[PDB]
Amino acid sequence: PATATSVDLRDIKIVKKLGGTIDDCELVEGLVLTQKVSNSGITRVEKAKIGLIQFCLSAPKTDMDNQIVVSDYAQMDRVLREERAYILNLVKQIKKTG
Amino acid sequence: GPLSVFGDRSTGETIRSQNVMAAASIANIVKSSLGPVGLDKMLVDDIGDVTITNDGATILKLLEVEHPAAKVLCELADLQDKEVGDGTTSVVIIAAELLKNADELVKQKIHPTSVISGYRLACKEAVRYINENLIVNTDELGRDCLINAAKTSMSSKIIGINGDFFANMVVDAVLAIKYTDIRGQPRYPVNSVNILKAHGRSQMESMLISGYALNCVVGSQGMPKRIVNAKIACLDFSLQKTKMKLGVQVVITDPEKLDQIRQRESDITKERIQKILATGANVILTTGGIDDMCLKYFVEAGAMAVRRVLKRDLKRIAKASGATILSTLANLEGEETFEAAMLGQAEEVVQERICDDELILIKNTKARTSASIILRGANDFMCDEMERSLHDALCVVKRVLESKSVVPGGGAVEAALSIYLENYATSMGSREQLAIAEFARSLLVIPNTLAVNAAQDSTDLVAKLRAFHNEAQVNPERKNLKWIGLDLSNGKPRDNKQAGVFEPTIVKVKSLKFATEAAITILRIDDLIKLHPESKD
Amino acid sequence: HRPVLVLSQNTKRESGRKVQSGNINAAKTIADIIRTCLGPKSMMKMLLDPMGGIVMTNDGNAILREIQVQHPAAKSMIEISRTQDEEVGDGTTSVIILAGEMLSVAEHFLEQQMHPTVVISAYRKALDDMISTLKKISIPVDISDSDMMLNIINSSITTKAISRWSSLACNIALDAVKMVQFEENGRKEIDIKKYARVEKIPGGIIEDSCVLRGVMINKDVTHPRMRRYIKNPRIVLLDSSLEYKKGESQTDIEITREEDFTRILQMEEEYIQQLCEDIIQLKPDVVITEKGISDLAQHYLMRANITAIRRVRKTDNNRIARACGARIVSRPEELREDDVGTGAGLLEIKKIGDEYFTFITDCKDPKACTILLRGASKEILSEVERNLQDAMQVCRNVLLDPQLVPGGGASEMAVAHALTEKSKAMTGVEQWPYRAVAQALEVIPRTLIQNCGASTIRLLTSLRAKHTQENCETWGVNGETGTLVDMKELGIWEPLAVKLQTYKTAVETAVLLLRIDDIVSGHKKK
Amino acid sequence: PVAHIDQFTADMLGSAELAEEVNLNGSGKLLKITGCASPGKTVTIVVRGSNKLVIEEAERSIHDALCVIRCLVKKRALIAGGGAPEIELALRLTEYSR
Ligand SMILES: Nc1ncnc2c1ncn2[C@@H]1O[C@H](COP(=O)(O)OP(=O)(O)O)[C@@H](O)[C@H]1O
Ligand SMILES: Nc1ncnc2c1ncn2[C@@H]1O[C@H](COP(=O)(O)OP(=O)(O)O)[C@@H](O)[C@H]1O
Ligand SMILES: [Mg+2]
Repeated sequence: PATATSVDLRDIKIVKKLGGTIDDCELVEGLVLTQKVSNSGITRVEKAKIGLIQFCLSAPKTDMDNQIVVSDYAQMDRVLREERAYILNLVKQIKKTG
Repeated sequence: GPLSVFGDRSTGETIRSQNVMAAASIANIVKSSLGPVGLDKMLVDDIGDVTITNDGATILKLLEVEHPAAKVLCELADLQDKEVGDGTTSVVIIAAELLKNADELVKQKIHPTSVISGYRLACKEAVRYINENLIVNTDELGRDCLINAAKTSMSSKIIGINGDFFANMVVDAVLAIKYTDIRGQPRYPVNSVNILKAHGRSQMESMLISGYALNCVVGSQGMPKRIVNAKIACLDFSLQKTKMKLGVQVVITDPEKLDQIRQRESDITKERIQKILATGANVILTTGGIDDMCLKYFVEAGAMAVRRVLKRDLKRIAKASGATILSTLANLEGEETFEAAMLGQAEEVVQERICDDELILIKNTKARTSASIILRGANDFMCDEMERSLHDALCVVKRVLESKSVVPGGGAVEAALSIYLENYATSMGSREQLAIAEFARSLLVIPNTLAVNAAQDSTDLVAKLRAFHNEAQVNPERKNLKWIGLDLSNGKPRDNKQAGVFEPTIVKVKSLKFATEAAITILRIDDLIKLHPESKD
Repeated sequence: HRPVLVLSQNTKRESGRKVQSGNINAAKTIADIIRTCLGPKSMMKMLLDPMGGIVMTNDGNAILREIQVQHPAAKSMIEISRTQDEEVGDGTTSVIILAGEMLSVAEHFLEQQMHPTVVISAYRKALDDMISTLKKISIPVDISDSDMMLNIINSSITTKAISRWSSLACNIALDAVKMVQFEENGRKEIDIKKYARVEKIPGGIIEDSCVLRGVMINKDVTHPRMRRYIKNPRIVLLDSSLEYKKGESQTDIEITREEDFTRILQMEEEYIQQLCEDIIQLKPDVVITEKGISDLAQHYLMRANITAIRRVRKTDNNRIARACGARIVSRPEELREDDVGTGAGLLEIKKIGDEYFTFITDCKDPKACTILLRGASKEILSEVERNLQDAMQVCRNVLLDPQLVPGGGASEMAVAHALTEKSKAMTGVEQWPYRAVAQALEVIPRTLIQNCGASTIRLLTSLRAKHTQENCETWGVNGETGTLVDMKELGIWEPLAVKLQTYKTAVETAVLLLRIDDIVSGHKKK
Repeated sequence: PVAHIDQFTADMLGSAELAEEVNLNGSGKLLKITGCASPGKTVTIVVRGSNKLVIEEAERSIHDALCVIRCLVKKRALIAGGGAPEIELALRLTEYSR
């Protein structure tokens, strides 16, 4: 206040959840998400650092049509083991950030 | 001239009288299934399925409704299962009688906002009075509080025997799944108890399996169905042939390299099955699929392999046996390591006979000592009733162990609140005192329904019930008459402290909060507009 | 057209005395259907199926499964007989008559302004006293004796249609359970449904029916050059195919040279010969698989003198794996010496009525057998198959619980006098419904004299006087003649697991149907 | 918003004193981030209820309450309510009509 004469109500998200009474309403200033946690073995972390990732942590694929040619006995081993080494470099890039 | 809407409009006291008859149409159904003298019903579908139940949530969920005031009371019973779990015939009768007595007030030209504000002064005072007039926590009674609170929930159902067979199995099940949390929270997750059904012997042969009871078969009939000192390997990936993905195709240019690729689909598959079996693992649980080629490696090595188990059942086994739920290969660019130190443990994995089916049991799990209950009934209609009655009994002991506070059941709470709120309405009552006075008469329908279903005296037993509760509030001579209830087998007021009729505190606190809040929304339908159904345009 | 402002549309509501006394008449109606199918003087009941078949039987379970009822309490009594059929063998018709009689005396107390919870609380106290009475009048059985086990199974098939061939059907059902009694680890199990297959062939006489020491299937040899009579074969069981199929991938071969297309057609023949060379390293005689066998695999097994069967079922492969002691493998290059079915006896491809049957019999110690039924037609062979299933399960209950109860009315009268003497110390409002449970047990000796045409007044007065003394206590009703003969001289004995399951299910059927005071019908679901 | 894994650094991360999945007793569970360094001009309101019809009315009543304070930012002036300015508009315009 005392700097602007306009206010957008789209900066106030309203989450509707069934349960309890109207006295159980909360004014948490942080982020409230309705999605689930996969995997849900932890579900709690203090001093957390949150990062928004728009990259897809999956198998390597391009916008163009991409195919894998397998014409050898040991070439099937070079497909599965290199896909595990691809995403491991993505997880260790995420883990070493903090 | 008038409104040109294509639907239907009804104003005045027409909808104000229709919402009360819509709420009384639901309450008159479930009034015959309340208390130890309550009786079950039959729910027959159009396809021929018969459901015999007496719980207030299972009846109103399967019953079709049309009125908008009827869907409020039906969804009110669904909220009682998640919040409390046994409090789901008593909320519907109170919330409908809250509208019946408020309809008599608005016919006296009393404004409904004074009835809404009058109900909030009586609902908040009822929670204030019940939290200052409790007897004792779970330290004095000990284990007698958990058994007597369990038998009160079973009295309205098919497992209400005179003995303590079903009562001791529920207390021993919740006490074996004590899962601690941070900041000193001894949580009791009652959803981890696998409740199974089997049409077998009588109800006195219900086994209390200390461990877990998996509802699956072994599959191949060449595996040992009993493994002593077993090591459970919990994993979630399909043990089938190595099928390439969509982005990978096999384009061969040499005919000599054809058969080496065809054998590679089974060699990579059997390479995983030999490194998970050489570490001493005897029991393998899989949520995916184990095809007929991979079943040979368990028959040859003498191991048990269970395929197509549920994902909700694998988490209850791996947490109770110390196993790690593994989905793929891992541990820092390793080829095949499997982290063999993280295998589960079990004393005995034995497939017993469950009357012409196969059922796998795990004994004590060596890590957490969980519990699972296998129910035994006459037919499938009793087994569906025994499952619903046991699940409501597990929710009673959960709230007592979490919130160490119990209230006397059998109409003892509703008798004390019927007289305290009449004195509360006289002190600070100027114009909203008539709504607080009708809040006390609406709460009296819970001991009134116990006298109707028992075919006892109605206007004399409840009149003798509130005679003891009136002397406990106006005569401070330590009369200790706050625990006076009803003996429906005899027809006289009894003391619920010595009789062992105990109910949790939040089975009546959350019941009075949900029924008062539901009565406010149905009290504001003075105008109602119903549009025509838009189906064929 | 304005809609009608209703609530709970197109459904019914019914409460009060029309539901409490309405479920009793639905239970009395089913008990009057199979009332003429309890004693040894019973008659068959011809039924008609919606598929076009005919079920001519007198067993209480097979009759109620062919009846489609619309009453909701009538659907509960059909599931009671299905529970008694899976737990024990000959525990069917007795529960439906007893649950109808326990509800017949329960309708009397509902008219006396008594609450239904008082009758159920008296039924549960009476149920706990019927279990303790049967355990006092029981008798230990020597399961090692052969002639003692023949008298138990003969008592269960005297009611059924195989009582005429009682000397043959008792030896078949006794040898069927004792062969499939397999114990690998420290757990005894008897599987008489997955391993004791009862196959029926139309033709011949019933006196030539016998339990084979091994298995049999309706399968011919794959090639006429293969042998149809091997003395001591080495049977190897397979699970995968002996053909060349497409892999589980997107395999595609680009053929640019001239020698490439002829090489792939030669590599398909060398792949079949590689897996055919891996199965002849153990020198077998009979190769049995579940999938197809190509003609290239039939050629290599022909000159190696190997008889191959093509499309044996998966349930038949699990049954022959217990008889010959073989291992069902699914990889021809992973065969071992333990996976070979040694110890198998004579193998012969016989023909019974213009159709070949593969016989694998004369085994040393088989853990699975096949009962060969031969009769007039498929109508009466379904009766003997349903009676042998009631004859093998009553032998399974003795091998797991060797205690006998004196049947033929002596079991019900020994407890009805025990409930009468114990009711003298009740002194309450539950005393009179406690007496009605002892009177409801009288319907089992009532049925044995109503089927043979004897008097129900002069006999029940003398039978009730025989149980006044504590010495004899085992006098029942002889259904053959119609007089009172002691069951120690006749030989009619029922197992403990049959009589305990009969009383536990008939009481809890009355427990469920007495707490029903409302019925809602007319709603839909998903 | 991090799109590529090569630009995923510690400067594009957030901060949270507690990021946990609050296991509710009603309709499932949600996330709740409590506390963050340099909080923005956003907030989240969690609305409860006993029925699904009360939450829809409580959502509209909260929006009718936030819009009242929204009018005070644009015009910092208020009048007496409860039929107060309608009488003054009825008496002053009657004298204006004369
Ligand atoms: N032994 C008893 N004596 C008197 N009243 C009892 C006894 N046992 C149970 N009740 C009453 O029966 C009622 C059963 O309520 P119930 O239908 O289980 O509620 P919900 O539908 O919420 O589970 C309780 O309110 C309790 O007061
Ligand atoms: N020779 C006999 N004398 C007297 N009673 C007999 C004789 N044979 C059979 N019974 C009686 O006939 C009854 C037949 O019961 P059954 O219908 O076979 O039961 P289930 O339906 O469980 O198989 C038995 O309870 C037995 O007491
Ligand atoms: Mg019989």
